[PDB]
Amino acid sequence: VQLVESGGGLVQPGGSRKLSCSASGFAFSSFGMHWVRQAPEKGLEWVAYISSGSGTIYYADTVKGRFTISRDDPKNTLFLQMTSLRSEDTAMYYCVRSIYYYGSSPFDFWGQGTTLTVSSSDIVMTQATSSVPVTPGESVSISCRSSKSLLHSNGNTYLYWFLQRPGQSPQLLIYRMSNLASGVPDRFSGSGSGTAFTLTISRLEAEDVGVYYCMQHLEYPLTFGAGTKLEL
Amino acid sequence: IAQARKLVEQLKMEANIDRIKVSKAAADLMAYCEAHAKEDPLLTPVPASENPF
Amino acid sequence: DQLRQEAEQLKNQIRDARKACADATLSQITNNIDPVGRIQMRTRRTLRGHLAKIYAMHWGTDSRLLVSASQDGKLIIWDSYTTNKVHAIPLRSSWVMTCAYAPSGNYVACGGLDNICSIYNLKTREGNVRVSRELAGHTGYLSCCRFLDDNQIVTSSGDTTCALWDIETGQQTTTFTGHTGDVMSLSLAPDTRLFVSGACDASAKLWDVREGMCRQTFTGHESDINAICFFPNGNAFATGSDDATCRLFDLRADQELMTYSHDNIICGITSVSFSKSGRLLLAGYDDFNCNVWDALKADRAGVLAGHDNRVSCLGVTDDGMAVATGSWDSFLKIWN
Amino acid sequence: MVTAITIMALYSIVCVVGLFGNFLVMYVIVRYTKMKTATNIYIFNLALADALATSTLPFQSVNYLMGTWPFGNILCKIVISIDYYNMFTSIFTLCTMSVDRYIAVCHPVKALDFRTPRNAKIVNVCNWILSSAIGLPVMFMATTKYRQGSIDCTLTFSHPTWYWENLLKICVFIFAFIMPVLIITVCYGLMILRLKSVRMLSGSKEKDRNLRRITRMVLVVVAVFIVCWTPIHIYVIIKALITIPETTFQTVSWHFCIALGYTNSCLNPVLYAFLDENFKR
Amino acid sequence: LSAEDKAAVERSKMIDRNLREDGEKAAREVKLLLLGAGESGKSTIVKQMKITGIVETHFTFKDLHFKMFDVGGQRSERKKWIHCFEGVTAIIFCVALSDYDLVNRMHESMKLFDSICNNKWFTDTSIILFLNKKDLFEEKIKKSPLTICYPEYAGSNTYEEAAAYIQCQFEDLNKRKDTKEIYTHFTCATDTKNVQFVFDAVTDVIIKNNLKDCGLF
Ligand SMILES: CCC(=O)N(c1ccccc1)[C@@]1(C(=O)OC)CCN(CCc2ccccc2)C[C@H]1C
Repeated sequence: VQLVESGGGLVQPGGSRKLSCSASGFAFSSFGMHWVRQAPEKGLEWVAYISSGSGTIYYADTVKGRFTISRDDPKNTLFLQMTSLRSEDTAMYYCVRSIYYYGSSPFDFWGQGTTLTVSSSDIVMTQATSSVPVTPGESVSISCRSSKSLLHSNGNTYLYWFLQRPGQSPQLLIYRMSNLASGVPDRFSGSGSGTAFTLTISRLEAEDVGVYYCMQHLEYPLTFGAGTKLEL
Repeated sequence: IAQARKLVEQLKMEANIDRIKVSKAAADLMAYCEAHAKEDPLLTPVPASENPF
Repeated sequence: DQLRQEAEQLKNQIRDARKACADATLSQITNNIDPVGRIQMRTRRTLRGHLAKIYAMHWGTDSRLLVSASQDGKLIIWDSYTTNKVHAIPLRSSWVMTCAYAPSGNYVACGGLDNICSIYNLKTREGNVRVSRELAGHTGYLSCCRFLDDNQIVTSSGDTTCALWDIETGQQTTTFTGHTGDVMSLSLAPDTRLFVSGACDASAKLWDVREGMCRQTFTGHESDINAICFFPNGNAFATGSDDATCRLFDLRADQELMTYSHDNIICGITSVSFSKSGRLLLAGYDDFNCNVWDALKADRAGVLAGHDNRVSCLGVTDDGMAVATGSWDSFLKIWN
Repeated sequence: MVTAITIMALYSIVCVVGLFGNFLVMYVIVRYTKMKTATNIYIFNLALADALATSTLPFQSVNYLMGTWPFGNILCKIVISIDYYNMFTSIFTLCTMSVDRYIAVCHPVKALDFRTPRNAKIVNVCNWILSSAIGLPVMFMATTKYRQGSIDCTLTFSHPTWYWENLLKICVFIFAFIMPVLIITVCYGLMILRLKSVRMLSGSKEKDRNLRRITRMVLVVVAVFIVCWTPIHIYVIIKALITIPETTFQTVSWHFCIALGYTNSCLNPVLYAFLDENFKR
Repeated sequence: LSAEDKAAVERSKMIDRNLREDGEKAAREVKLLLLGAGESGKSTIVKQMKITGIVETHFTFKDLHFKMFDVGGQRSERKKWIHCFEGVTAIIFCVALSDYDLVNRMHESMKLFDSICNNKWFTDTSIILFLNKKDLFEEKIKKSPLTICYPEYAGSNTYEEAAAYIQCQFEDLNKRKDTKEIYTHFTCATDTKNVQFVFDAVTDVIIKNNLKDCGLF
């Protein structure tokens, strides 16, 4: 599985630029693709999303009209045609993958990201402790409170937990608040209920340093959290 | 031939089975079937609040 | 050939030993229990995605997802609560007469007139269902292959042979050869150590997945046994034949306990399954409708008549919450 | 004298028998057949068009009886647009079924690609919009005019009328009687010419009986179309070309010819549904 | 309602559209069923066309896609899988005419034809009966009389008579001479007209199916 993006660089404000995410290693035509950006020293942020077959497209409230998103299934490429850039769009843009059926793990594989720089009613997740220290072997308990009860009527409480190690892209840890992601060690375990969630780590090990974001997938636009960082 | 001999050995090995009287076996069949009459959503229909279909 | 003289006396000794153990009948014992009354089960879902005639189905241990095979070359994986199709696996040979669902859920299987029931990978990278293995080695159409665990699977083909496979290896670690007619059904015990299988000689057997020796052998039908299903306790199993007669057998007494036959039923059975408790005996007939036999008093409780063609498959969820029937009508009802 | 009540009775009885027929056919299709074949979609569409067409006879009958249009101005446009739209779409689905059978019998290897339920619905909506191309203008040019001592709902055209009012009649005569008669008789003649040389209907006596019954059915449906639609078209052509003196006979003949035009929409279920072989089940 | 299940419903509808699209491609194809007794010329007719349980053989002639299922590789009970091939377009039947004097195998082929002609599934399914090995029948008809397999033969022992006798003995085995047809063709290795004959028979069967569909028949 691979998701590489290209089209980054310095752009004057008000200009335009096209970002291309070229997938290679999976059935691109069956996955709904996302675009997630991250300011230089801020958390993640959702941008756009196309479904399988391009039959459904959503944008955020800051890029509606300015940005337009499109996919090329025969060429395995995902485009984000950006127009009328501002000094706030300076951020690394990630190409995210997401397939939706019963028992799926969306947001599983994240791309690498560009480095775009531009010179000069929703649900709000809240992670209070923005940075806490931690030593190996100790147990950590990250919390994430939502502004709306995520537990749906069908039983699935849509709440995802991501981990962005320093120098890499955020990977999926927990999806729907209870399910471990494939390739994730059994140390992680999500808990909680509606409007009150927690990510407990038992027998912590190295390579767990980074920021932990909590995305809600109850309704668009999807919102991330501030992100709790673990210091050694 | 080996077919008839193998059949005879199989019938012999099928003879040394400790049979259970049909009375006790039928009583056990009725005992397992009665103890689980509550955990059977097909015997007595359940209300639409706990029925997922 | 004087060895056959041993076979006749052996059969008489077998028939006499079980005759001495036939003190009473299951009808006399259950003559003092209240009946189940009329069991009216109406359709809750209709899964319309197949174009040809549906030939098999199997529920998942989650009792929500169910696979289904049909002659149009598709193996769809439904989501029964919402009728959604989770997958649609196109087969390399559209003549598929059986399908299974692994207990965990990471695989399915399906075979047919190609002598191969192939394991498909569900939970994988690349987001597409991919054939894990193609288990070849039989010499006749595959009528049923069921999953012991994620790594083993037992089959039963039209060459009068059942075989235990190893998926990661692809070789029959154990072959059960005792039948005289071709095998037409199969059912694993709850503990997955023994299993019974119909045939076309009106004789169902009882094997061991570890030893491979035919433990017992049951008979009493007049035609080919089409279906089979273990009692939820693991000490009995019903059958279905072309003589329009189901009959509950018994692994302890080594003989049949009762027989479920009706005078106005002349078509053969194609499918048999019990309930969660073990009181109902859902049986699918060629009369286009599935009957419901009270499995202790042998009186017809209800009728499931909602299909426009021969009912070829039948399964009850692992929690007993629903009963799925699949007919040649190409539709896959789900009763409750 | 008092022929008006008899004419209204004729209109009402043909309306009710046609409505009952079409609604029975629609019920059987939506209930039993489930509408999964192209012919079933065509028959359902024809029954719907015929029902919506013949449902306008109550309005015309009470208008001819009471000599007024008390249904207002919106109902006038709706009724007249429904009438024209529905005549056109019913005739077009008749020609569509005829061409469907012609392609099915004379071009089998090419009918394997065009005779699909999706293509059936595609041609259905194509016929609906093509007939809307005429049902919309007549909706736009329909008003409630005021006569000397009565009120009426008719159409209005611009000046000169000698080149605009006869345009509608010429278009109706060409695109709803000449083209349809020609196309259905050509397709059905070619279909029978091909069916005369298939081994399934030429060898034995029973097979010749089947060929004879198929030919009889085709001849009956074409003859019903021609007998039901030709009188009113020739009548309106003569009335537009010759100013026949209006008498007690002209009115009753005109209304009987209109009833003979609507009894085809009333009778189409008998020819296409009630004597359809896979429908008698 | 339908928070993340909207995309699940969309994926279900997408693969449902894919199912509908793949079901129209398999409806414009003509499926046959190549039967025949053992040692027949059925392995040569597959080569006369354009070309381990059953072996499908896909080929196309005059913009018509044929699928021919050879089921001879299953020496099991035909009673238990012969309903899978219900709704097949036609049944090709290879019968070696040069086997009337070998071993009573012609009577075996005759009873096989009677069983898979009066079957409860192939009542309306037409049969395209082929007669392979016509050249060997020519060479062996002058010396080996027809009285071996048919002692009741009342006629000359010539080709034009004995071959027609076999044709009518095979064609006189269906008790439904009004509903189903039996297209006979004394095939050989000559001019490869077998594909044209199969195309003609299949075209007649397709016309009959279309007639049944449009409600005329
Ligand atoms: C040549 C066809 C034709 O023309 N017809 C017609 C249409 C279908 C069947 C038979 C005849 C009409 C005809 O007779 O016109 C001469 C029929 C009458 N409607 C009048 C519509 C109306 C009138 C009063 C009140 C409400 C609605 C016009 C044509 C459609």
